[PDB]
Amino acid sequence: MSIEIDSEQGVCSVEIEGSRHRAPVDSLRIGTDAEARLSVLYIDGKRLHISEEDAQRLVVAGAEDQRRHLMADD
Repeated sequence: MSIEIDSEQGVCSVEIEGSRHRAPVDSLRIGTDAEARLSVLYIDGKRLHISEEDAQRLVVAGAEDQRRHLMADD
C-alpha cells in the first residue's frame, strides 16, 4: 500500500489493493505503530501501515508530522 498525493487538486489518496480514499492533504496525520515499530498514516482517522519514504513524502505534501521533526536532508 503506497500513499499517493495530488498536488494538482491538493487532495490526498492512499492505495490499498483498491484505492478508494479522498481527502485534503491538510487533513493528513502521521503516527507510529509500536506493533512493528514503524510509522503509520492517518486518512479520515484510519490507521494503516505505509512506507517509510511514503510517510516522509506525506508530510512534505503538507501532511501533519507527529512521528518526528519535519526533516529534509541529513
